[PDB]
Amino acid sequence: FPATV
Amino acid sequence: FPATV
Amino acid sequence: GAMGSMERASLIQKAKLAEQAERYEDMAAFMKGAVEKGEELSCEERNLLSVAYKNVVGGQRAAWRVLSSIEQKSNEEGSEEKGPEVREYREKVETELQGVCDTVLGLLDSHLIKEAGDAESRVFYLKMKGDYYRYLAEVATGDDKKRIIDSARSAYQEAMDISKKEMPPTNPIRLGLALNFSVFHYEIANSPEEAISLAKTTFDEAMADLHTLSEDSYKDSTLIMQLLRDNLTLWT
Amino acid sequence: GAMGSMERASLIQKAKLAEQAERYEDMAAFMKGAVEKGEELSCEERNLLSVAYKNVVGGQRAAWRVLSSIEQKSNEEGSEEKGPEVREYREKVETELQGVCDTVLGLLDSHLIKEAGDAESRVFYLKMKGDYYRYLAEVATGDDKKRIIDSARSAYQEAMDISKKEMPPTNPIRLGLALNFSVFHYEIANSPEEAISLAKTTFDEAMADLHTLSEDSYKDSTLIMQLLRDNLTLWT
Ligand SMILES: COc1ccc(C[C@H](C)CN)c2cc(C(=N)N)sc12
Ligand SMILES: COc1ccc(C[C@H](C)CN)c2cc(C(=N)N)sc12
Ligand SMILES: [Mg+2]
Ligand SMILES: [Mg+2]
Ligand SMILES: [Mg+2]
Ligand SMILES: [Mg+2]
Repeated sequence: FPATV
Repeated sequence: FPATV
Repeated sequence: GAMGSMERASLIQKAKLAEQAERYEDMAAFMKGAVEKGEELSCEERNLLSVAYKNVVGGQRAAWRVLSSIEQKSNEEGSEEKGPEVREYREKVETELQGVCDTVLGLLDSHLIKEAGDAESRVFYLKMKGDYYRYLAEVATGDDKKRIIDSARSAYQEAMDISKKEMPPTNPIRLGLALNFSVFHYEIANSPEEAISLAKTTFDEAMADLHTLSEDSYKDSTLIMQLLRDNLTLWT
Repeated sequence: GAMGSMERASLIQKAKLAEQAERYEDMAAFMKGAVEKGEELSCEERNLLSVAYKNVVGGQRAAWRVLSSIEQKSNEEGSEEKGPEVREYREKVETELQGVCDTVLGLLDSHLIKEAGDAESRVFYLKMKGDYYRYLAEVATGDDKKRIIDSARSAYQEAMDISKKEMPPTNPIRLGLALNFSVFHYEIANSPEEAISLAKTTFDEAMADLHTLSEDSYKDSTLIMQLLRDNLTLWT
């Protein structure tokens, strides 16, 4: 999965 | 801590 | 509210203890109690709220993805029928996830967003609104799916519009918003080109503003810039 | 019982799904429901029960130790008074941990142990009884502390007596029992010499019986033997 914050 | 199972 | 009898300061203190103990459900319950005291949240308090719920919903999302994968395989051609149980349990986790998202969105609507006037609070809360509508969108399938997606987009867009007018391009809230809105474009809105364009423009505009920062602010901003780069590498 | 309307087989299936999703609280609730159907548990089912509750209580114990450490530091000389909150929250986690232990012990007493006649089931359940009394002992401070410790010892001892008469020295249940009873001696009963003696004798008697085993049984037994050795290295 792509990075989120 | 020591190992337990 | 089960936290209605506890002092605000004690709820905040216990949220910090729960974090140290990796008790994120407790942390979230304490911070919900603190929000429900009705006072605005300081910067640290806002981040305690978001950390708590992000960890809770993150575990739910990870579990939902495991179960959804198993369910997809249980319905492929040639697979042995195993009954309703996989769907039922995936639905149970999904309903709990939706309940957490509805709780967070409820706190934002009653009444965190309407009292948030400074950019650092208002952008933070609108990013959260977009994030939790995005989590709802990840599991949505009914008549309201497009409206859920558009609610995420609308919140992210308002946050973006404020952030571009009121915050420097290296502001970590602005960077994290852009990171997450870019992921929304890629994974929810079927807009990979928009996702890549947003991540690249955000990265490049932040790079050009790093020279204005102290050492500690530089570390904060470059951490998120690396996540933008990580996503661009994954997508190109 | 909230699981009373679900089929036994469906509870077992959902426990396995919960494990894959790392949803151990759900796993434990499903397995409690399965036990409460009143039928004896197969070997795999017994291990699903133990895995679920071990993961739940393990998280509670880790959190309790973090909070207890913070509480100890809050009461040292020169420390700033921070109010009742650390103690209250440690007590909250402790009460939840005790509730999980009481639930497990309740399942064992109603009615898993009394129906367990084969060594592999009866030793397993008595080991569990000792383990969950040991977790109660880790947090116990009142008039009943010595009785809690003795309840752990008594259960472990009955399990040991059966295991030595009915199981080979390499049996993984027997090995894990001895590992855990050794830890009870070291960390609960203030008996480090007994802990070391038990771990060493168990290891050496298992070593001498490995020649009788298949490849797969050898792997099962040597895994636990390595834990005995790990503890002996820590203690000597
Ligand atoms: C932007 O996020 C934060 C900024 C500052 C703090 C620290 C506070 C001001 C005193 N040190 C803080 C603490 C967090 C946590 N407990 N996870 S997030 C966070
Ligand atoms: C001694 O522990 C086990 C023995 C055998 C199995 C497998 C079963 C027989 C079919 N493969 C089993 C599964 C476990 C789990 N889900 N954690 S524990 C465990
Ligand atoms: Mg007050
Ligand atoms: Mg634009
Ligand atoms: Mg039936
Ligand atoms: Mg002896």
